[PDB]
Amino acid sequence: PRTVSDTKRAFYAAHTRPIHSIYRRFIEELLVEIHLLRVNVDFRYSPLFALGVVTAFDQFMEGYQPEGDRDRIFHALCVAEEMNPQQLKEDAASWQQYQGRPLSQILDELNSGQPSAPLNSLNHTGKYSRLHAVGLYAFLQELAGEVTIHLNETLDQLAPVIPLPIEKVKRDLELYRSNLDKINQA
Ligand SMILES: [Hg+2]
Repeated sequence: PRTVSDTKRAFYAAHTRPIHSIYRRFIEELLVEIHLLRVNVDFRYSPLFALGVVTAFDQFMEGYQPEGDRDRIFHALCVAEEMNPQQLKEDAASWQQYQGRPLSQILDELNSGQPSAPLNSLNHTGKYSRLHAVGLYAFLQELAGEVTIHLNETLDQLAPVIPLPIEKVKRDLELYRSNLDKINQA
């Protein structure tokens, strides 16, 4: 039964190389965030969570040098959170099968009640995190037809179909996109 302090300690003990100030707050924030999730007893890991973490990390770590340490940092962060970085990476990778598929097909699979894995992750209940929203956003970007042009319209199509809390998703992705647009234009 670990603590935020214990987690920060495990991360810094595993990765004793310098981390630049530009990147260090994002990493600390993500350490705390995942910690708080993973000790909620209703949180249940799934590939949607994996895709979210990989996506958010990859986005804020763009440009990081020395680039070789990006993987050491990912490893240290996973082990600090009592996760297996190989499992998170496999799970993220498992979504690649849907590249180029149309939204109609995905909705058909979800409405059948027997969606393939990891798409079935969208049904599974448990404590919701903004990282689930990030994961969902990464998955939708893979589909044919630029479905995130009108992201909220796409999310309204999913609302009757999946128990993921779509109003929370819509707001989390508005904040995610706002934050990234600011960071990118500074
Ligand atoms: Hg990780």
